[PDB]
Amino acid sequence: HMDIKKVYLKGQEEAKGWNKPNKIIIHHPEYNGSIEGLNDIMRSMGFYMIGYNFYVRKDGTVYEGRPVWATGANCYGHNHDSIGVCFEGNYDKETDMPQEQFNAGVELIKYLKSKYGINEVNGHKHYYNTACPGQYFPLEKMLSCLDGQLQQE
Ligand SMILES: N[C@@H](CCC(=O)O)C(=O)O
Ligand code: NA
Ligand SMILES: [Zn+2]
Repeated sequence: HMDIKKVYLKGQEEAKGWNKPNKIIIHHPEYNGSIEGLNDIMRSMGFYMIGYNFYVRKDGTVYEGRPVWATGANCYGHNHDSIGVCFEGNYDKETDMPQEQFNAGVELIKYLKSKYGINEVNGHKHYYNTACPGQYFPLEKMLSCLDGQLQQE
């Protein structure tokens, strides 16, 4: 399977709780930089570690964040039923997702759909009063790549 990079995240020793995911929730953080930076930023605002389970970089590199076995902090009301996938950038201002990042996102979500037997994938905005993952995020195109069987519909 694809390379999922494993790095030490301050706070990951405090992972606890439970999660039975039946959905994948797509996010942006309005942030460019390393997963370590994002982890440290979220630890400054009441998270023990990064709220997201995976981070997909502009160059298509994928990092493991919060363990999926642990209680999540990616979406209010969905901490025990979801996988949070974050895409590097600010897609409320950035008009163009690099194709390397888009393809890595589809690869990761297909792999997770396979491992967890998950149907439902959508933007944060589907589940909560937010613009996340941003007005310019190619969300319908990405969901199109994930539902190939729809071409025979
Ligand atoms: N510190 C908790 C979140 C608590 C909260 O958001 O109120 C966590 O990182 O899982
Ligand atoms: Na880690
Ligand atoms: Zn979000």
